[PDB]
Amino acid sequence: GHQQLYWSHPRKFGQGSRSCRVCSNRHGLIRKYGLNMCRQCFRQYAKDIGFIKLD
Amino acid sequence: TYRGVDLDQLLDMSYEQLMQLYSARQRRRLNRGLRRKQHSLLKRLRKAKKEAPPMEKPEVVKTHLRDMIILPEMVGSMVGVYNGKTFNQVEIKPEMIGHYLGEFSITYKPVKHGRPGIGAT
Amino acid sequence: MAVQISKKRKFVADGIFKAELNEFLTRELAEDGYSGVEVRVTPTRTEIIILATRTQNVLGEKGRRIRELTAVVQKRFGFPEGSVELYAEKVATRGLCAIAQAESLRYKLLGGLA
Amino acid sequence: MLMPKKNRIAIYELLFKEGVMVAKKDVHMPKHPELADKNVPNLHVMKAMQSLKSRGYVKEQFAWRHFYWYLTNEGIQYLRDYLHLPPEIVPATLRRSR
Amino acid sequence: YTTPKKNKHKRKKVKLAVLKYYKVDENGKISRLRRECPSDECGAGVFMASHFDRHYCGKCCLTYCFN
Amino acid sequence: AIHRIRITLTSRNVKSLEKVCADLIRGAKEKNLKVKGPVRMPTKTLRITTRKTPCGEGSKTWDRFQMRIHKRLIDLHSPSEIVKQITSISIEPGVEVEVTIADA
RNA sequence: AAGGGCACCACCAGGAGUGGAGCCUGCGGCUUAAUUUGACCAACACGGGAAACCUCACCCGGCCCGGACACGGACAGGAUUGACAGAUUGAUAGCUCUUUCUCGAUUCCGUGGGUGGUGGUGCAUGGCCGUUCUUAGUUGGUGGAGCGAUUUGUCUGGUUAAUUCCGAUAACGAACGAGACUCUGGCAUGCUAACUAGUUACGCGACCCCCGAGCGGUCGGCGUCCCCCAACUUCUUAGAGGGACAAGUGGCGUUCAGCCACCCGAGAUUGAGCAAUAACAGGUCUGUGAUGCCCUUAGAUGUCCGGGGCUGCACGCGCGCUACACUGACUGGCUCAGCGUGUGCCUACCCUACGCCGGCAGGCGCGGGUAACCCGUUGAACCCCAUUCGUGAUGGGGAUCGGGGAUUGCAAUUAUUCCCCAUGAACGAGGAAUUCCCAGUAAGUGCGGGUCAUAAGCUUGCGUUGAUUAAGUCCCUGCCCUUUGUACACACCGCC
Ligand SMILES: [Mg+2]
Ligand SMILES: [Mg+2]
Repeated sequence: GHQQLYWSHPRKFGQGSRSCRVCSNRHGLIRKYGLNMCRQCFRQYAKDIGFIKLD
Repeated sequence: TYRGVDLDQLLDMSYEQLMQLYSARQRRRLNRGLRRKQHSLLKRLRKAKKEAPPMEKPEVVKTHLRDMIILPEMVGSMVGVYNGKTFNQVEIKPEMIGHYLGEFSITYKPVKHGRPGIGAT
Repeated sequence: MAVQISKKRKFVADGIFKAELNEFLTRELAEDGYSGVEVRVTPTRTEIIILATRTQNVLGEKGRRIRELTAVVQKRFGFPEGSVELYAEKVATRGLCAIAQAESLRYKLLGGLA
Repeated sequence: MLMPKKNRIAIYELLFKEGVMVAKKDVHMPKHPELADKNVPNLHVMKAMQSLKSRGYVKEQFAWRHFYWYLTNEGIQYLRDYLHLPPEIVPATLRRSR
Repeated sequence: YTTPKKNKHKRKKVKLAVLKYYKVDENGKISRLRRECPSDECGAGVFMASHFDRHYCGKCCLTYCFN
Repeated sequence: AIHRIRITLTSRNVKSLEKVCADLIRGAKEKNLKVKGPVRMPTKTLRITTRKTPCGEGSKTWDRFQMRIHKRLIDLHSPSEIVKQITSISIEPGVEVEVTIADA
């Protein structure tokens, strides 16, 4: 359809409004500290950001 | 009699003072702006009622929006409410005012319990 | 103040930038013997230092490819213009870089070697 | 792609004025961040660059959620004779201060 | 599948010939037989529609209805 | 000018912060400014707990991560002006610095 | 089968329970157009899976191409695109139709060829992670033996949590794991520093005694980093260090490796993280622009939009919460925490002091806080002290259900949540069975974070109160090492 209904449904909040900043996944997001990264992607890159294991 | 006043007074009961006769949820609904879809549906029912023959019920009008709250000016219309599969035509009784349209087109049929299968050993 | 975010969010954003830049350099400099990324940030400007083996390969004709990557990192993260510089550094003892050796092994396997 | 000329030339000259261009993967983005005044949707520029890659005038690199198109040497003369330009004006990456 | 409705017929355009909806007479006298869209975004170059009960501007999308 | 400034340093490791907090104040004493004592703020520990598995099947083992952010406050105060005196920051990568004044 | 050692995912002695009742939640089954699906110690409050839309992958319908590139037709005398009205549509989808305007080379058609897919395949795979197995075990070289598969090394014994070490020794020299290591808690009146942490002293004050004290008592009242206009770091923070080693004494011990008791000491075993070889057709292609092969790709298994469902109930099961009360409930008063969060690239959405309105849920204006600067000295619960209740399904219990009032959102119905007044159901300690646990431990008790536009019965942590029992054993359930039997080797869930 035209622009009046193609993206008409609001996504200004809710689970569909948020996606992973790496793989654009819509499940298991980590919004803490504005990380905005998927759980799998965070485990993949936590050494790179700097979250290292201590205990 | 919705709140002690008759239906005739409800027909000319404007929205601003009608919210003091609805419940809290309906009053909050009407306090927020009704979108263009609801206004279009209201115009459609008005058109159907005015074009309806005298002493005879109007024609059926269909809709997906079942979150519409019932207004007194829609009494007597033939409205077909979607249930997820088909449109269910339903009367607007003079007792249905504070109730949403979705309550009168069930989204499931009631279960007829049969013999249990392999489970629950 | 209000314009600047909290320190925790700032460190998180720095880590995000580091990881994203590392991923971009990995996917872009895979055939150029990429080793790793080192960034030096100052309030004046930022300095990004790439560790790689073939500096002459990552650098295009008269530094064409290094200019291309500098423009890419300028555009994507929205730095102030001229506040980022890209240095390509030749690594020491490239046999000690597991990234470079793994990429070389992948290159060998893609070549058809057993 | 049904996108018009008036933004096609704009995207093309942005792509030629500097050797690269960066586009986030979001087909529903109302506006591409740079070239702000032209009011060009992001899907149009994404598919224009896809067509250019298909014809081989640009090569594409993909990070997490971004494209990193690199204009190639076959992209020089195509943009030149599409924009009707003499071979003296170069992208910034090609010639600097020389 | 087995869609209960038949496949929806997509519109095919009328394949209009040369426009020629304007005429001059006795060795040249302009006769606008189509309505003018007066807005700036329409301009004075384009003409309006000639519907049986209204006029429509292709660009300005205004509707002048005559009763 | 009469200037009294504040210098804050923060990073993720303690060795770099300590060596900066040492050499900077030593340079200040060699450059004869009196220095307000270094204030080590309480550490911000950023904890993230995440299931190790990417699927959910397993023994419910949670992976926990940390990020120790240490920040130090040093105030450089001189009877005369400061900024024209000291300009060299001498800052290695990995540590952040913000230079403010008493008014700021 | 024997011998030795070991474990509260085993037992003993106990504690708390579960299973008995209600409710929440997840599986199966039933029903459904659809109740998307995986997973069956090592699945069943798991997929960080607390779904109104989105999520969505399921169903009922409607659009768009977001089908590149190439070839050939098509066309500026129009390839083709948008759209007002009416009908039509759930729809103000020009989606289709009547009807004409308008964009102009970007498209259209067909042929190949893309491409995409939460489509399939974890029994094709990468990666991840779980389990074997957190037990202490594992391997190379050289040498010895055996025709060889293999064996010694890698052990009689003693010791340890530990093939941990001492000791013998056809072995020698190694290597991983364990250990070692990092964080954590416990002592540092030792050092450094402190207006974004305090203390002490002093000066203003304010109130009581003022009989009379007066350098009397209290102040989280104001001040002395306002720059000359006090000192100090114990309390707080975080760095550098120290500190504990079976070190000292007695005993046991081949007096070796070690073991028991005790003084001094803060501490004589703080909890974690990492964690070998080999393996599972263990789980994930529904995390990925990780991905092979197959399927679809224009009436779409793409994508978007509307709605419904994922909650649906004769029933079984799992984890939980609430309780069955007087060691209690209610009412009032008094009184102490610690993790840790707080305004955002897309992305709109923060923590909130204080003042006013309302009975409450909430609303109305002034601010603070991007943070040891404000919430906050986080005035928490439990508990403590007083009132009432009185052994009753009772003032325990609040399930079910009626009405009304607010919050968030586009939308609250299949009730989002909250508040008020109504009803008070089972339940009176729970069969056979069964879970977890040795000191700040179980358990009682609240508080943060995750999910959150709105939200916790879940989870991760934090703090408060705070124990009984035990310092053993192999009885069950298992594990390691040695010997032994084997007709097993997909390895006793075997073979026959
Ligand atoms: Mg009562
Ligand atoms: Mg025999």
